[PDB]
Amino acid sequence: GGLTCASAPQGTLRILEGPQQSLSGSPLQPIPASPPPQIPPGLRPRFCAFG
Amino acid sequence: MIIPVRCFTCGKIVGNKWEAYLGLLQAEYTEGDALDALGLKRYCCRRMLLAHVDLIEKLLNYAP
Ligand SMILES: [Zn+2]
Repeated sequence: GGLTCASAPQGTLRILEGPQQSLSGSPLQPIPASPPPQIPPGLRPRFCAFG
Repeated sequence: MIIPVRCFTCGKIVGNKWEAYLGLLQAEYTEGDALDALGLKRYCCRRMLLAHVDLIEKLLNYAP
């Protein structure tokens, strides 16, 4: 009436919960790159010679 | 701290164009047009007002 060893298991199942990968879009930056410093339009000379 | 009285390199007196400069900037004028309308021709004078930091207004805020 006691507990005895039974037949060895024939296989093992290991369960884990996993989600999946999306598409590669690689959206690097809101406003991207190093935007260049640049000329103010027209500007004009702010200096003249004497005479 | 407070506006220099005379431009350092030349000596031109710029200590009376501080309030006029502030008034022309409140009216919508660029710093270039503003410095022109004040008579600051050579850039040695223009740097004297363009790059002035008025720290007398921040010291004049702690108790007497
Ligand atoms: Zn000067």
